[PDB]
Amino acid sequence: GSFVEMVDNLRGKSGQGYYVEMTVGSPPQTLNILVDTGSSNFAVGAAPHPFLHRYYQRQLSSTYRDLRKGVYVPYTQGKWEGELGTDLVSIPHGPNVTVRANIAAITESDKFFINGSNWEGILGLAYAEIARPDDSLEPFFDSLVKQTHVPNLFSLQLCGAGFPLNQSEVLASVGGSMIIGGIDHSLYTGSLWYTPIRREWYYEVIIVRVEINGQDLKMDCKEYNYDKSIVDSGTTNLRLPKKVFEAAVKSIKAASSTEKFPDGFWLGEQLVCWQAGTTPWNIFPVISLYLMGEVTNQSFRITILPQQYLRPVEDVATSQDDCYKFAISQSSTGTVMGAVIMEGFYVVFDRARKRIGFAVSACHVHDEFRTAAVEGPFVTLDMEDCGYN
Ligand SMILES: CC(C)C[C@H](NC(=O)[C@@H]1CC(=O)NCCCCCCOC(=O)N[C@@H](C(C)C)C(=O)N1)[C@@H](O)C[C@@H](C)C(=O)N[C@H](C(=O)NCc1ccccc1)C(C)C
Repeated sequence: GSFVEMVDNLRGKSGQGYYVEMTVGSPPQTLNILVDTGSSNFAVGAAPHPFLHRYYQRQLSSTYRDLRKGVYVPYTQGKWEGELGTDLVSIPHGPNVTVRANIAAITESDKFFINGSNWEGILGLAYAEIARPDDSLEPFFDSLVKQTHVPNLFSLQLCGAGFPLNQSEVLASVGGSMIIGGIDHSLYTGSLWYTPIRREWYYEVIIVRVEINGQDLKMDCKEYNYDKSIVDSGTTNLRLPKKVFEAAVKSIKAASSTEKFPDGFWLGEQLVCWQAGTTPWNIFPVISLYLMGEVTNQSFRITILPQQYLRPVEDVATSQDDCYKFAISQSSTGTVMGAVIMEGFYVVFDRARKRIGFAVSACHVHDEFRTAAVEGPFVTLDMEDCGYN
């Protein structure tokens, strides 16, 4: 019904990511672990580093176990190298349990640890399939479901402040909430629609239709799923395949033509500024992603406002304007429904019934004229075709 215990246990923003607190080893070594549903490794910093305020100190853990096996790991933008082992892990603000899970002690890394982010590790919530080195390194959530009773399911509620926050605010703020082994009704409104999980590797879903201000982008759906479509809390923007992305931008551009912006902006690089609280939320279009449903020939949709795709950043010269960056970029690796999009809903990663939940988050940013949404059902056909093989 509601797990008040775990509510608000997240912290951060779509920028650097939303992390949760965990203790590694004996005695407990508190560490803020970045919540990433797009990976499967549990890797914490295990050495001193420019951007780490504290790290994993095996020499001091009485239960640390060496596996004399290393691990290299590349990321769409980054990569770390570490030494595989095991230790006792616990989630302070989570189910009351202690589980032994594989911990990849990051000993060397390039462009991975974000400066200021405030998290020293990453929790790969995905499936073995994508784990490194091989699919035999039992992801953490599995160890958890195997060693305890905790239902095999977790939900996510990421909250974007809607405005830029300073490192002080981040710390003393409620990024979001990750409910371990349950669904807390207080985090969402409306019904909760479900889309099937294609293959249990990444958290893969299938998109069947895409609209901009209601105008069907009208593309062969496969293109939307080109390569694959995933729900990855570790990615910030809404990554879209070139052919699509390009169509999307042509639309978003056209719908906001009353105002023109530099190419830089549309290419997610530079920001756009507006006088304090005068941002034209209304001249920008809403994006509606149609996801496959569980009932044959039936689909539902999620709709986001520009308060989701226009990412808040600090003023060019930290003043009084309100600025953002277009947060939709092309992807050579398919579609990535990242942090932003997620910020618009309460997602139930129900691994058990192999399906992902989507509800309107009780904490998504909006105005009094438009609200995000999860509406359904819709009679569409041959959606299995939208799939990519
Ligand atoms: C802390 C951070 C480094 C975590 C990773 N995030 C990333 O790599 C994200 C992906 C993305 O599209 N974000 C959209 C916002 C763009 C903003 C503009 C700036 O973006 C950037 O240039 N870089 C970063 C930011 C955070 C600094 C970033 O955003 N990269 C994580 O999500 C990793 C995922 C995406 C990943 O790549 N997982 C592996 C994978 O899928 N690998 C496939 C592969 C195999 C062989 C070669 C290449 C890839 C898996 C095995 C663990």
